Amino acid sequence: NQRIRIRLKAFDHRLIDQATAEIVETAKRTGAQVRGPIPLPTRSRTHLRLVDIVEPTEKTVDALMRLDLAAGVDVQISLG
Amino acid sequence: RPKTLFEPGEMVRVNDGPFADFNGVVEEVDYEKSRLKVSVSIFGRATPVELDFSQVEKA
Repeated sequence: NQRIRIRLKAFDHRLIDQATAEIVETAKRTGAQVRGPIPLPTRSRTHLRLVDIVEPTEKTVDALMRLDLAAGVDVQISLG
Repeated sequence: RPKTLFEPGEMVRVNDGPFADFNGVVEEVDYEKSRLKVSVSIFGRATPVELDFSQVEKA
């Protein structure tokens, strides 16, 4: 019944969409499910995305840790 | 015998979930919700995540 919640921010939309795609792929190859991702309105020239991972497994968490996210994208992540 | 006394700016230790084996500081604390707001320096960037007192150890 826990969820991984992720918020992405970037000044470069190309980087944010690539990071979002990478997170989605990592989750799905992991046996987990994705909710979203969704874009939020851009604020102060900052692009914003939200994505959640439901039914995460240990393999999901490990795959997310291994994933190298590009310079220039901020990722806030929680599990609960 | 981990201590449950945590305060803003205090460093903590994570030993559960993918954030296990990582340290960070608790910028915000929530005794009512029993959750600590600590971020982990991952990829060279802080990753503010909520961890339980037992999920992390006092540093």
